[PDB]
Amino acid sequence: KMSQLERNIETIINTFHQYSVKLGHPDTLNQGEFKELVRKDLQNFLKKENKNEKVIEHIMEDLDTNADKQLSFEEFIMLMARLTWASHEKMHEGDEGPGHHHKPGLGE
Amino acid sequence: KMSQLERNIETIINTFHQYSVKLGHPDTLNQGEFKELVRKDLQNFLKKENKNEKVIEHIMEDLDTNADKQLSFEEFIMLMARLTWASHEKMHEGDEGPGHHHKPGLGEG
Amino acid sequence: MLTELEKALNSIIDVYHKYSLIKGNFHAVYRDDLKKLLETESPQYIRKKGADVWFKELDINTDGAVNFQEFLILVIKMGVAAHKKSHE
Amino acid sequence: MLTELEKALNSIIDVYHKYSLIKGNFHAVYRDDLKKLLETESPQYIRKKGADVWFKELDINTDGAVNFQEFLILVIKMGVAAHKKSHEE
Ligand SMILES: [Ca+2]
Ligand SMILES: [Ca+2]
Ligand SMILES: [Ca+2]
Ligand SMILES: [Ca+2]
Ligand SMILES: [Mn+2]
Ligand SMILES: [Mn+2]
Ligand code: NA
Ligand code: NA
Ligand code: NA
Ligand code: NA
Repeated sequence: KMSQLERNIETIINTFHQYSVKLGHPDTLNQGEFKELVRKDLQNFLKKENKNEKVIEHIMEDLDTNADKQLSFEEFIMLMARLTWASHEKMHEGDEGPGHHHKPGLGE
Repeated sequence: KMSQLERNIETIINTFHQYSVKLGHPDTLNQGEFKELVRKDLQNFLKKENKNEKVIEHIMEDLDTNADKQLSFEEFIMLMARLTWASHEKMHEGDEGPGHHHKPGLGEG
Repeated sequence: MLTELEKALNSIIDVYHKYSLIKGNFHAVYRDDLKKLLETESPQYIRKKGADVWFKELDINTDGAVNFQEFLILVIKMGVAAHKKSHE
Repeated sequence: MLTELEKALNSIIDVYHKYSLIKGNFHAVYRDDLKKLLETESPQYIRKKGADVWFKELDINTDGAVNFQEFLILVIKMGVAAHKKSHEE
């Protein structure tokens, strides 16, 4: 079984984990690993942000709630929620109606 | 005796109320009153959207969660939260750091 | 072409709309719609809390529906709980 | 010049940063910071929920702090609560 939503969440978890498990604490990302995840797995959603390393660094500093220079999964999932939000907003940018329709989302 | 936050919330409530009491149900906004509030009290935050009567109509339809063609205060305050978020987002638009700094917000201000 | 991670996030948007487009407001999941969502999309340890309890928790502005932003609260909470349980 | 309403919304941003810029992450209000926020910014009928209770409700991703979007949950709830009480005499 496993629902669409559960599969989706597993993807998020497994994508994080593949980077986090490599070095140091196995369930946190360091700055280079975060930059790598963003460069590879968010190459479309964060295309323009990827062009500026300082922007990406500021994004990480923002998510790093406990300020220990690492990203936990709890800190990271806020980024996922923000991009999901931004993609849906893009789907409705300049929406005039009537009824419900989605334009292309982020990275499209 | 009121805190800064309490005052800001009072401002949202009293601005909503000034329009909701005019016609129909005294505690909901119809489309006419909603358009008036947006064109007047959000003339800067929603300057681009105020050009378009259709866009303002769609915003209200989106906010109208119980689908009765009017906006309760509960429905309305989501627009307030969205614009507050959007203003803060704009203050951080293209932020490279270092440290924490705000640029001007929505409607440049 | 979007990445697997990106497609998951867009699929999360699709999940919401399977329930929000049933009736009324297109970005409103009403209490009965949330029950359907939870029974269908969420694991037992999430449904265990109860549909009515989840609705009370998610309906932040108490307007009788879960909009998309409120739905993302549930996604965040499920994500954290699932990561916690794949840890053991 | 921004309207009174627009100024109210930017002032809500200002209120958050009075507590978030105390220490640590610039968009993180920690448990002690929130207790300070609640005691200074909210009425007793909000504070009576309990500072620890509010924190658990607002910390959606359970990362130990309230960020700006989590803070807006509190703002919304305060707004709805306030509008409700101003309809009661
Ligand atoms: Ca951290
Ligand atoms: Ca309504
Ligand atoms: Ca709601
Ligand atoms: Ca948090
Ligand atoms: Mn939609
Ligand atoms: Mn800020
Ligand atoms: Na690691
Ligand atoms: Na009215
Ligand atoms: Na609906
Ligand atoms: Na802080």
